Amino acid sequence: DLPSAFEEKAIEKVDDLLESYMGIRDTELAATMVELGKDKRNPDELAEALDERLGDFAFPDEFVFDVWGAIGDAKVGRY
Repeated sequence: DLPSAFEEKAIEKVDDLLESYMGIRDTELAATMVELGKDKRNPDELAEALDERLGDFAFPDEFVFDVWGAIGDAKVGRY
């Protein structure tokens, strides 16, 4: 339950990207990296954040950039 379109679409899209790239999904994990990218205004830092905290997963740059993109879209209101 989040009363913001940003988080909803971003979690949604990260979840989409997860099934697309990894072939698995974890909408909670998605929310985690969304919460991180909500704070992060830098793709570079998003990558670092993912590597540092969620380095247990292997994130391709493509995925990170798409996650950044989706979060970015939602945080600018690009729907």
